[PDB]
Amino acid sequence: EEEDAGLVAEAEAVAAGWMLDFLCLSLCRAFRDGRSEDFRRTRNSAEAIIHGLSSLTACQLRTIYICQFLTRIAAGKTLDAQFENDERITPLESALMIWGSIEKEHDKLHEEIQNLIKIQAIAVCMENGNFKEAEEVFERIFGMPFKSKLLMIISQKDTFHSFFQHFSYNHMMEKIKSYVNYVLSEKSTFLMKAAAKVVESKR
Amino acid sequence: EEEDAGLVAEAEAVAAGWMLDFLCLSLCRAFRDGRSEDFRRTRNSAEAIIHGLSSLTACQLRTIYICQFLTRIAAGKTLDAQFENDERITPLESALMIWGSIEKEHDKLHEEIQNLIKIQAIAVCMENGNFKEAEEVFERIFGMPFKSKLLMIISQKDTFHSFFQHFSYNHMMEKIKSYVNYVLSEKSTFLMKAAAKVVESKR
Ligand SMILES: O=C1CC(I)=CC=N1
Ligand SMILES: O=C1CC(I)=CC=N1
Repeated sequence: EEEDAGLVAEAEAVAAGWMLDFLCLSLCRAFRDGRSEDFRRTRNSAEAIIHGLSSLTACQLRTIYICQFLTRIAAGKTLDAQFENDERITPLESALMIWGSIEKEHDKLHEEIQNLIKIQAIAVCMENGNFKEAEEVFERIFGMPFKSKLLMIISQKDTFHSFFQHFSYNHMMEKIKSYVNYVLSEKSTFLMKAAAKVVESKR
Repeated sequence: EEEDAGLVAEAEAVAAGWMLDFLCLSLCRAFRDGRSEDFRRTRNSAEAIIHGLSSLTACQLRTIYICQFLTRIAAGKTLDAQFENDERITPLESALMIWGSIEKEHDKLHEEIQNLIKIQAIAVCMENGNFKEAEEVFERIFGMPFKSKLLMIISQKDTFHSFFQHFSYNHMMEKIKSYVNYVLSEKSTFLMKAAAKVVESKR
């Protein structure tokens, strides 16, 4: 009699884990394709779904970290976004902490993305005339060896500087898109594959 | 090449329709069992999922109406909730408009629920000392024949009145729970049934 409710709660948990995996994947494809409004709406759906879940596997937790990293990278130019209890931590600094803490291989693409997020954390502060904030951000990032170049640019206050062109926001975005592309190849969820069978069935 | 994106968007739409049906059903069971926080969290999930959808069948739309009716009934004692553009419309009046407009059979249980929502729309106004609001609500509902009894109670200002005991809030709630019980028997969604196979598989 009482085990009937336990049965239902258990099925709701399996189904919610599947919805989480579907939404995490769909958030990755939206970011990769640059569908900004879709990324926003799928983030809202993943957030509500997470509040409905009580248990999580290490793979679901890792996925949640990757999606949090993507949400923060998307808000990297929005210096008004606060993702942590410490209000001084800019959105690109918050993406960088997740990136350097995810259980993933530290390959050359990983290092490249990290160094690009670092330069851009300082660059968006200089881009909005917040020269003192760029210095504060730089202190929390240095506490890579190219810090001598960054510190020299913060003091000079040169906004449209040549260094920020080579290591551009677009370059950081493109290197991150390559990573998202790679993980998706890896990922094939129960939900995506079943719905894709219904689509091929109607062809 | 371009049809590959169309394929993905189509599968995301099928998968989102399945998530909607799962969440609508789970909202119904939470209401029926009186799991209030679960109802709140599942409502938030269904809302976000709906904002991600662009097409809907008449069956999905009807389900959305039933769930909106349940959300408003849950807030029937919350006279501070505004569900429509007209701010004067109390939550129980908003549930009553959906109830009398859903494409469903108008059986004796339907009529009973409607008449119980009507009495309670006036009763929660008298319960909070808003005697003029009960009169205003009564004007928009009458503009059953028992209106002579209701109007006589509004004028007298008798809060803990005998009429409201027979046609109690608990009675309205219980008659609505019977209805929710009945529709669930009807109810088998793709998501609930697949997750329930995984649960039986682990037994
Ligand atoms: O809390 C979260 C979860 C996910 I998935 C994305 C963003 N924030
Ligand atoms: O807009 C909505 C949808 C649903 I399902 C429940 C409540 N509000």
